[PDB]
Amino acid sequence: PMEEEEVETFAFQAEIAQLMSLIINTFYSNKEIFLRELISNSSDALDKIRYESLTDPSKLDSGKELHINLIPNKQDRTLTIVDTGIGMTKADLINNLGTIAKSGTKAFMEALQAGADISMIGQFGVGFYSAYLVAEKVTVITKHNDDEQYAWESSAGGSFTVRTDTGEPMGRGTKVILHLKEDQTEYLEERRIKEIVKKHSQFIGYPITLFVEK
Ligand SMILES: COc1c(C)cnc(Cn2cnc3c(Cl)nc(N)nc32)c1C
Ligand SMILES: [Mg+2]
Ligand SMILES: [Mg+2]
Repeated sequence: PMEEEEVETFAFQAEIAQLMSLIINTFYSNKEIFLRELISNSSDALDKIRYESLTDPSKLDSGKELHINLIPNKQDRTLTIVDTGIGMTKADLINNLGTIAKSGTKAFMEALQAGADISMIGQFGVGFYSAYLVAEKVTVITKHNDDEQYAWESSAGGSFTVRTDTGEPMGRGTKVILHLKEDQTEYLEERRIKEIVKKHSQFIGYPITLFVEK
């Protein structure tokens, strides 16, 4: 039907849709780097809210805790990365994030078509899109102090959606929910997540807590 006035559909910027298709279809085995890139993004988000609060302590009224949580769910086949950083506004989700990423995306594609491999995506500032190395659908729940709670979602293919979230309020931060591909379930294992974290994302300025399944 798609007669839901609460859900809006947008097309990715041409360069970004291209990058996503390239990431999805390239044969690349070193997929674990996706978790490092997302943990780096959360650390950046937490640095920003911590820095803003030095001049305005009321920015932490929405939560003093500053941490990162990793939550595998074997039943739903999802790996969720939660942080209490600055969050994202509606403008960020629709306009600003893609605009700021245009230049880095183009450059990254040149590097790839030259020699560089996918693991350097973070050097171009577009590491988030490495999530689709392992995820067929990505759902992002976010809350910025200056806006409402929103839900961003995309299964690639050139389009993404944005709606006002109706679920549990978070207070402030971001939840990245990775709906994992059938053959990428190794990233729901506790020993595997530990290895990847200790490898790269290890000197992070905030506590990283792994939720073990029951
Ligand atoms: C909506 O999904 C994203 C898109 C399409 C592009 N980049 C980022 C990374 N990213 C940007 N700001 C972010 C903040 Cl405040 N936090 C986190 N954890 N990631 C962020 C995200 C999450
Ligand atoms: Mg595609
Ligand atoms: Mg906690």
